Amino acid sequence: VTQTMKGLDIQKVAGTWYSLAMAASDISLLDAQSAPLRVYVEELKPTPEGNLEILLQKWENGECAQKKIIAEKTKIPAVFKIDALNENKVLVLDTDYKKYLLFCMENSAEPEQSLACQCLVRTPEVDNEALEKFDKALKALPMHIRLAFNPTQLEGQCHV
Ligand SMILES: [Cl-]
Ligand SMILES: [N+]
Ligand SMILES: [N+]
Ligand SMILES: [N+]
Ligand SMILES: [N+]
Ligand SMILES: [N+]
Ligand SMILES: [N+]
Ligand SMILES: [N+]
Ligand SMILES: [N+]
Ligand code: NA
Repeated sequence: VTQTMKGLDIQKVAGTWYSLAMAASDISLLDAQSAPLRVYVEELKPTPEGNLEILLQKWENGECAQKKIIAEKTKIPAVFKIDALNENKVLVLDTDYKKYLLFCMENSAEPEQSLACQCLVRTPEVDNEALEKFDKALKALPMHIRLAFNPTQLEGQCHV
């Protein structure tokens, strides 16, 4: 049920990103700042072997904490394997490289109980084109929670 970006060129995604919007299949995955998938991307770091480090922040004990997820390449440039956040896959749905990137995380063993997707932007501003693409990509996905952040939140501590 999940699109992939064909021919993703990972080298072109390196840098800071901001989580502009996120949505999940289960409310509890994103409900409250403590939710397990309430993670805010800070940076994408493609590696020399073509794997991807995903640097995130999350609230922990009243502080914005860092978490690094190692995502390992597969035969499809846009799909990476992980072992974090109870997930086992990262899918890059679409990117223009220069402005936005859409991705989802899930666990193959139960996507309906694990799907979370994000709209990332390079600059901490609302990009309505990117949000339109995100919402279109998600149109037929079974999301039950959706959040979209404003520039103050993007400049805040862990999106507050
Ligand atoms: Cl957690
Ligand atoms: N490239
Ligand atoms: N759910
Ligand atoms: N919250
Ligand atoms: N990959
Ligand atoms: N996992
Ligand atoms: N697109
Ligand atoms: N591009
Ligand atoms: N926009
Ligand atoms: Na980087």
